[PDB]
Amino acid sequence: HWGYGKHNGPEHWHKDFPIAKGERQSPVDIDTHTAKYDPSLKPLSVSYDQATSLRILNNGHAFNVEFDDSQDKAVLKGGPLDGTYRLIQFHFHWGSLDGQGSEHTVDKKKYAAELHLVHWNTKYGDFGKAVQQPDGLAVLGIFLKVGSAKPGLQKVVDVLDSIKTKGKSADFTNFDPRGLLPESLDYWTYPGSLTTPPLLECVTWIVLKEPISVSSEQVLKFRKLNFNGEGEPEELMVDNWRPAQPLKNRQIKASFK
Ligand SMILES: O=C(O)c1cccnc1
Ligand SMILES: [Zn+2]
Repeated sequence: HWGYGKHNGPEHWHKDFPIAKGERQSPVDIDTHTAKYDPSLKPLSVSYDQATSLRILNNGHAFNVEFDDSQDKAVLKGGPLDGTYRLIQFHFHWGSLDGQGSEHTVDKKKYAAELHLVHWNTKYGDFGKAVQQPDGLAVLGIFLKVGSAKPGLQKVVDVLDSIKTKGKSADFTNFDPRGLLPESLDYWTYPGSLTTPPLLECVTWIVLKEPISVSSEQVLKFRKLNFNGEGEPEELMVDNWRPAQPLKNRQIKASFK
């Protein structure tokens, strides 16, 4: 099945998921000079104060920190969105080296990693229904560069040794996702897709302009994870990013000049 290797990587995904070659695939290169400022875009509203994290899981492709999404506890609103989008999980994509790892690029620049906070439109009732809708999801993407440590990330880093291999999960309560956010909520936005199979075209992407800095030690611990299950041959979980896809008939809008 699909993955990030030579024989099952992103260039192969279209054979099982034909939408891989669709009209609104993600990620994309964000050309900052051709994005258009849209003064009518509203400020993002990130309401994470009541977030209830549950657990952290290694799913063989990344690790997800999952949240209780059965009430409006951690929601994204405003910006380009109509309605209320609930946080269900966040995860990262990262590289084998600091010069790569992000999915979106900025003027072709790759960051060391990229955080995805995945939210779904409450009007569709559950995540499964939402991914079937063109406005079903809102993913907040945040770039990571290597520099100073991010204190709010360290609790994630420290639990990774308990979910080294595919299928392992651990309790991960009381984690505050606000500790992963940059100062500025200035953003780019465009319509796109999940960046892993099933690659469904259901996402309003909101990519923050300002990266967060993480330490080399922090991203090194991401790179010690494994794609494989326990007792299978060890393959480090690195370079779990899909490269930029054609923009096609889309315009990236910016909340800022
Ligand atoms: O690509 C993603 O972020 C994704 C794919 C499937 C399910 N949830 C998220
Ligand atoms: Zn992702």
